[PDB]
Amino acid sequence: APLEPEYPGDNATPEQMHQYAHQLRRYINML
Repeated sequence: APLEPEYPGDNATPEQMHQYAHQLRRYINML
C-alpha cells in the first residue's frame, strides 16, 4: 500500500528529506 509516506524527523538532512518528499510527489503523481 504505497500512499502517504512519513515526514523524516522534525527536519532531517536534505538527503532524507528529499527521499520522503520524493516518494510523496511520486505517489500523488502515480495515481
